[PDB]
Amino acid sequence: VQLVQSGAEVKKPGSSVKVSCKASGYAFSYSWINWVRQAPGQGLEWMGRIFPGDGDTDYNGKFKGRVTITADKSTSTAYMELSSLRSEDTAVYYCARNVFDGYWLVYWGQGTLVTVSSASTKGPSVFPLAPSSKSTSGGTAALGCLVKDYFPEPVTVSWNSGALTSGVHTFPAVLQSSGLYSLSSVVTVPSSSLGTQTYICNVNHKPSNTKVDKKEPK
Amino acid sequence: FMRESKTLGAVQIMNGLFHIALGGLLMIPAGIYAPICVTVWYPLWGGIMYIISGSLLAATEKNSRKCLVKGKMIMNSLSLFAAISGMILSIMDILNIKISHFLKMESLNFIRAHTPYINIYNCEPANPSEKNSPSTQYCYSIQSLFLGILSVMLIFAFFQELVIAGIVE
Amino acid sequence: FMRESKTLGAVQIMNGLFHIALGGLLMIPAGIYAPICVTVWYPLWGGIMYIISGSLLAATEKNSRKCLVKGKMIMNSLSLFAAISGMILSIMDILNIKISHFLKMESLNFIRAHTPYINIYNCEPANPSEKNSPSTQYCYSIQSLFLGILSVMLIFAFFQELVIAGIVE
Amino acid sequence: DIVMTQTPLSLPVTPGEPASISCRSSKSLLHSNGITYLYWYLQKPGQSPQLLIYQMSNLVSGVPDRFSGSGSGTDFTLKISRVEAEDVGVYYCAQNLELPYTFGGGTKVEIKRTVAAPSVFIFPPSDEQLKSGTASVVCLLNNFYPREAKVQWKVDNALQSGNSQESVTEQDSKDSTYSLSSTLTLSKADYEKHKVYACEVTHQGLSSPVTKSFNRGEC
Repeated sequence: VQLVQSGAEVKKPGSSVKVSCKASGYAFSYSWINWVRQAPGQGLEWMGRIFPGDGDTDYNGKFKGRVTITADKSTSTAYMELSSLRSEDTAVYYCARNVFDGYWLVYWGQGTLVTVSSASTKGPSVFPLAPSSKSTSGGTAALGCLVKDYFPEPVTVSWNSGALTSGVHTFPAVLQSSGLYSLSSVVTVPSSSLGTQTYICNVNHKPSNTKVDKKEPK
Repeated sequence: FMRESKTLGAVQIMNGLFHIALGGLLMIPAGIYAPICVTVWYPLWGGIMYIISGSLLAATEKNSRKCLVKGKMIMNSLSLFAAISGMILSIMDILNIKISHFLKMESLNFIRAHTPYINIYNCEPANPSEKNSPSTQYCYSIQSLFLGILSVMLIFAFFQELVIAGIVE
Repeated sequence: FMRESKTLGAVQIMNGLFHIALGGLLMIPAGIYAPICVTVWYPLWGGIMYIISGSLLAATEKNSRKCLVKGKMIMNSLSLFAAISGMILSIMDILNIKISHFLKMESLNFIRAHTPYINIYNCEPANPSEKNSPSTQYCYSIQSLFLGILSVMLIFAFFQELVIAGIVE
Repeated sequence: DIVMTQTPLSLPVTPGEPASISCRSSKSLLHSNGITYLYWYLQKPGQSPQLLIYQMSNLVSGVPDRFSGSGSGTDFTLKISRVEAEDVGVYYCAQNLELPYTFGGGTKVEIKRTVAAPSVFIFPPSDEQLKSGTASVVCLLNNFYPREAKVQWKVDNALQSGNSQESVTEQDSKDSTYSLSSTLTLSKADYEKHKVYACEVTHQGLSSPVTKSFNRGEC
């Protein structure tokens, strides 16, 4: 049994998305289909359900019937449409097959994160976190790269083209008021090598295909 | 009519066989709360009593001294009592299957130990997710099945009571 | 024998009524693939053919001018054809219900519109862990119940064909 | 709608001895059939939720037997016979007696470890950003336990509220330590209007608050 969901899409408020929760290995017409989302800072909330066989539906009622649910029997594919998008609709949407007789929802898809924002493509700004003269406390020293003003998710950061993996911390980005995301990645390293050997952060922003390398005591 | 009393014994015998058949069809152990028309084992002894009281009219049909007509009247009274009993039983069991049951009417061990887990009188799943579930398409089928069995049994009970009432003179 | 052939038409009439009753009981929408005993709509026209070949036997019991005996032959032969057809259909349907059904027999729409999903031949879930489910106690029970109904219908069909072959001499 | 409430929202647990998490319903779930319908879900980090406990009294195939659940009908307890370092995630209770279905708010279960004193670091703003007209100042907090910590910014000894954002990272693979990020972006003008930038850290493992500061321009 496999459940393969559609890829992630970033849109703008007022648009719509169509997610395909395609599954194989069982009788699609003999199972219910439900859509469930998971928003940040909230638990899990049921938004609705569809019965593909004859079109039977159930609604929670809190969301006043605005969602449209359809079924495509020719490919055993279900579709979820979300119109009039609001900021509070940012969530990962999962499809799930109901298994009758107690085992309600054993198999779940991997989910699709949909982020609603009135933003545009923008390349990341990478800044150095230079050690200071008084940053000679001894023992270890922290250094890093600041990956600032990027959108959308995700970004990856490596050190010395991947040679440095132990002691890496990449700070998750949660939100920001301007609408652009920024994060820092830091690594603890021996302080004694700071005077003759330098480090470079490798930033990759796949949506824009932009790479930048920005080069210490000061 | 009395003139054709010969051809009401074949009828009574076939009716007894049909009661035997419906009893055999009811003995199937489907659930713990079994119908009331089975756990009382009515159709079996009713059919066998019909078969005796029919076979005895079948091959004599003449004027003998005492046993013949004395048995014939006690058997006809027995048959009318059996008919009104079957009437009352069917009119209670139709309500038992189509309206919420009130009498548990516990059943026998050798048939409970096979299917002791299921309910049939009110098998509606608690979670609304199972509205389009096998257990209710199945329950609607089984309710239709008792409705059909009991309706045929009702029709045949009226036919027997009709021809008895037409031959009691 | 002929000595009491005047009381066989009642047997024919009742047997036709039993065929009608069993057909009506098979009409119930139980599953997606109805048995061949009901998809061909045999029992209806079978019972009507029985009732008609009956209600002519017990008319006068004398030698009519020309209509009664010529039709007693033509109608008798047609009922022979019907009986052997019922034999063939029954020996097909037993295998159908107790071996995996090799032919489809898709049921009709106005009845499947209630329970169009369940199958009556192979109620086996893929994963064997789920085998302790209500839907298979249920399916085994329904299979035993269909086995019983078809067995009693087989019994009564042999009984009717035996009485026919005995009297039509 | 029927509201689901959990207690507590977070619970640091230590290997072996303790296991405690509770759910309750506001309507006393009971269909008069003698069984109370429940489900327990687990969402492991970075992947889809999985079911741990179905109908509150039975386990699924393949899950380790060190799991149990019981209750009376309004107050409920989930018990782990032997808590390990792999059953991390958010546990959700749920009811399916009636539509609409409702879900709990979630409980984040993490590993309890020894107290570790925080290390505090400060990084002055870069010259390029100042030249660009903006200024991001970062106050670093490498490693600490427990997760609860309070960071207050003082600028000329005046606390500034509203212009900062916090971030927190998930547990490391084997270290099981915590990290914290504090972010703050200001204009070059607001930056230059004051001089002393200080981070005062209060923590259970620190005997007294530590302040790290730097003077603009001179190094």
